[PDB]
Amino acid sequence: MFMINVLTLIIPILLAVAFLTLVERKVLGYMQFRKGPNVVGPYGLLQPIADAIKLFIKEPLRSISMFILAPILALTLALTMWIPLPMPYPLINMNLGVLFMLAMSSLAVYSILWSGWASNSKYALIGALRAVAQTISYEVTLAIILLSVLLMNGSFTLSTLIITQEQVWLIFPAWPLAMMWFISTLAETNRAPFDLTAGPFALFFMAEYANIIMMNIFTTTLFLGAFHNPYMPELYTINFTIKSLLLSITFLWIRASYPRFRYDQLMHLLWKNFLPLTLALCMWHVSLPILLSSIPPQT
Amino acid sequence: NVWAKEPVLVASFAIAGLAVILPTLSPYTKYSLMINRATPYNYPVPLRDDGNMPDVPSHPQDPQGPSLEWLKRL
Amino acid sequence: MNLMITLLTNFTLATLLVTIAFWLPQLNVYSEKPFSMKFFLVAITFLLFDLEIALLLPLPWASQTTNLNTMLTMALLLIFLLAVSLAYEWTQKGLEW
Amino acid sequence: MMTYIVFILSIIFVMGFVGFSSKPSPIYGGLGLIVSGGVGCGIVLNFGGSFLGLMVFLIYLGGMMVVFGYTTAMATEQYPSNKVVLGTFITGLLMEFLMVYYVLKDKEVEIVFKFNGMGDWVIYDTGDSGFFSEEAMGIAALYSYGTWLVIVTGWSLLIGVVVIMEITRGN
Amino acid sequence: SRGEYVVAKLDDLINWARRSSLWPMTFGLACCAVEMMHMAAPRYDMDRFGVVFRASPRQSDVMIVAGTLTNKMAPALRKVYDQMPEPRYVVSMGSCANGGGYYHYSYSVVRGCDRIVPVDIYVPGCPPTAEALLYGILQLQKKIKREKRLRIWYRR
Amino acid sequence: TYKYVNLREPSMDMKSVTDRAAQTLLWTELIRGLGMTLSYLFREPATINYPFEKGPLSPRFRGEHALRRYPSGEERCIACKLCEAVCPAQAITIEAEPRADGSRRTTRYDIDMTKCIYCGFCQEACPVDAIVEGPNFEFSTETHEELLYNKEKLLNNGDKWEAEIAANIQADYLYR
Amino acid sequence: MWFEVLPGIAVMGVCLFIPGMATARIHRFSNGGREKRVAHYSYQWYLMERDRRVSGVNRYYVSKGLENID
Ligand code: SF4
Ligand code: SF4
Ligand code: SF4
Repeated sequence: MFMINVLTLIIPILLAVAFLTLVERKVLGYMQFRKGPNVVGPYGLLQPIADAIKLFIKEPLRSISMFILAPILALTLALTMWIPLPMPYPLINMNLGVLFMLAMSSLAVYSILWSGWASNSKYALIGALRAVAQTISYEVTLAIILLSVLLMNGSFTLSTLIITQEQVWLIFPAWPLAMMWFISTLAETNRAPFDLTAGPFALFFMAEYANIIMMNIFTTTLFLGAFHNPYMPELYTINFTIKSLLLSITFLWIRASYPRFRYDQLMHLLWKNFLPLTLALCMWHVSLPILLSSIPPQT
Repeated sequence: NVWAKEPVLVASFAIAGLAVILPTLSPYTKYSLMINRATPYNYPVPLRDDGNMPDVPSHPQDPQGPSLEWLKRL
Repeated sequence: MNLMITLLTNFTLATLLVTIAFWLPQLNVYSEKPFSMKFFLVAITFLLFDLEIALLLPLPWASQTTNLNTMLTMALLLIFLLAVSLAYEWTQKGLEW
Repeated sequence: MMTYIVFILSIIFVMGFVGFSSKPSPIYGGLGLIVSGGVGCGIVLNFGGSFLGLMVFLIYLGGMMVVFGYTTAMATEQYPSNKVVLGTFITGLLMEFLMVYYVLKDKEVEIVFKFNGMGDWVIYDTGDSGFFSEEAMGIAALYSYGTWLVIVTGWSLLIGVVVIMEITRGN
Repeated sequence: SRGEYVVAKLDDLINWARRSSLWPMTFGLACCAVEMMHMAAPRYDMDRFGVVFRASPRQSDVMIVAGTLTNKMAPALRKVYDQMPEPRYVVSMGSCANGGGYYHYSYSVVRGCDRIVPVDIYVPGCPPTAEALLYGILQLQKKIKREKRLRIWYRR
Repeated sequence: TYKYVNLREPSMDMKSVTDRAAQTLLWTELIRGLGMTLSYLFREPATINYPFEKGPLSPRFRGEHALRRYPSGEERCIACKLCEAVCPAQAITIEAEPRADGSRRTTRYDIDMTKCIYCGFCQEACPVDAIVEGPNFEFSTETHEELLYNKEKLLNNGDKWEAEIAANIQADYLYR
Repeated sequence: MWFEVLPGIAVMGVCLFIPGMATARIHRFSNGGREKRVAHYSYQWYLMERDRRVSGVNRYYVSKGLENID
């Protein structure tokens, strides 16, 4: 039954990412004055399916072992990185899972650098080196902010987190920390306004958008949600899914609106605006439970 | 002054200074120490009777020893 | 070993996706035809802040002990030293463009 | 798929170390060392291992090979094999197969030691009432006990930062 | 017979998947590029048909040559043309592109774009209306509908 | 008469500077931008469904390059070569012979739809309105041979619709 | 209008709803209806091993309630 659990996880990742692409394209269309796409079939579903098919039948051409090894790592992260996400009963009860999130984000940085090395000595690989540098400049911020938002939760176990979110949401004790972390999720997804940047393009594209859905599900679990009532977990599943959907639409909706940074403005902004503010909010979150006598039950 | 120059720096040093100084004012750090000391993990060991102590209550129901009552009274 | 089974299934299915991406089209039709310094400062900067993150991050497991004063003291000392390193490169105009 | 799963992952670990200590091109060496770090993480998590092994995996794989491949890609080229590299791989593979031979077909292997090569479930605890870990309160020291050590550690790292900027053109 | 039935339905499926979206790369030198941008307009959507503007050459489905080709432009034109996936189709938009047009009797102007690449759709006009270009793209889709590729592979 | 801009200083009153500081450290006008984009989200799109709903046009659109003929009569053309005399791309090619009846006519009448820039000078230069810019827009031809219209192509083209062209001309013989 | 974007949202939300429902039903379906005993500590694993030992079925969830009192 355990391989059946694995198949019920990683068969809807294909449908999830493909229908995510139609959802984001339709949503951008209605953000503008566009009905795109609706002509190709009933409300545009066979258009992403058959378009994925056409992308698989492109017949491209060509170091070969490196070109093999990069997108296989990207998509095996995209598969193996929905394991401890506690849609009510998670797949593996990891004692620590958030540090596993950080480690596999670093593996995504490996993937980008291997693709840039496989790109065979190009001004594109210099740009991809810069993209590796900007992507690696974010796991400091994400780990430190994640450390502070678990500090009010005691353990790394994330079931304790779903215990903590019953009374009020955790968005209220840490809202600006959450704001900086959500900007870091925009940062880690390598999309707008944080840009730029051959095949197999379907597998690489799949890796990026499964990484997006992972970051949005983890955002939804980390800060808000509903209550885990046993012997009817589907209620929590539905409410969690609705909130994660609204957050992902908001995520693409913020992508729909602003021009993208300058690279040096991005570094300048990152260090000289997030990084002291992270440290200051984090030391305040350290000294907070000793001044409220509320340290969480680290069991 | 510097409030327009680097305002996030000013707010950062402000919350940092209160995070440093602010543990000097608390009626709650003693509560933190009592909570984090009086949580049993290991086994509460027994010991030999004949030290003739006017303490160390022989019954766990017996409140003759030092215990907690401010817990349930918040 | 359950997670090893998951890793094995995901790795094998992803390799089958890559081989569907490559060795599927049977229609074999027609075969046809300097670096900078400021890139390097960012990596070592990340590296040293990551090391001090590794020093910081076992903080919440430690939160249940008696010596609270020394904990708060050395924790504030660690974040203060990290911010001092940041302010040192900030005031010595290091990471600038 | 047997008792010796820790031993097999140790064999693949030695394979990875021989794979980059056979002196390849350095980005292939970084690939092999990523393989080595992953399987060493597997070994320590087999000993459980829940905290520290996957912990420093972030620092080792999550912080070092990225910077090594970064500097390797940007600095020099080796842009498009030699018998010495594959010969070192031959000698490492042969000594590995010789160790497998003398472990599995004999009693003990002694270089200058006494290795009893058998089922290494020994040594292990008889299921005591730990209820946290060993690693939990283990690394949840350094703060109620570690006065001197983390002070000199952070001081050394701050000096490391100022050393790096000086060498790369302080100020 | 049943193998013929299978090859016919499979060929129709893959040709349908090809004619589904067809995102081009917008090459676009002169004012016909402005009219390509105006058939990216809200009042005429490319995105209703799966057609996406995307200057990535390595995922270009078809290619729209629109504008006035010159002698200095043509080598880079075919160098862009050859770094493209092998199922490729060319839409020549514009009087300049499909036969030289107003700058025909002149040096430094290639007489159309037959002299560089094979051309599949000619849509004339100066500029061709977005209306007319979109009629041309629909006729391109029906050209893709009539292709019988895998049937010719089966009776090969 | 001028209006030069960027005349405001950042006001050193505490109200304005704390409003700009709260703007900086609370991310306000970014949310205002999201509000404007949502205001265009919930509108209704101006997308005509193209192959059914064809777009609006004018009575004076310039399309087909058709020819015309007289009411119950032969070709309106005379072959007096004014359209080749004015054709700025020199796309018109006329070779003219009279028939045995005595009236002057043609042999060959070629339009380079490649070279055709679609001015309307041949419409606005023919003295009898023989060649007329058509109403439509669909040429869309696969082969470079087939966009070189001959005289019989134009006759079978202009005889494909008369009442369209005559309706447009009757609507439009006074502004020109 | 955006009445038409709602089927794509709904279908992709069905695709997000399915793995948690499948996981929860498989846990409640292949463990005798009892929830799968989450265990993080060696105390609880020792307790679970003696639980599956004293049941005799070699299944920890059978739970053999209040019968071996005599
Ligand atoms: S055909 Fe006309 S509109 Fe197009 S590029 Fe030439 S001059 Fe411009
Ligand atoms: S179409 Fe008109 S202008 Fe041209 S040759 Fe004929 S009569 Fe003269
Ligand atoms: S519209 Fe202009 S280029 Fe075209 S045939 Fe008439 S005069 Fe010549």
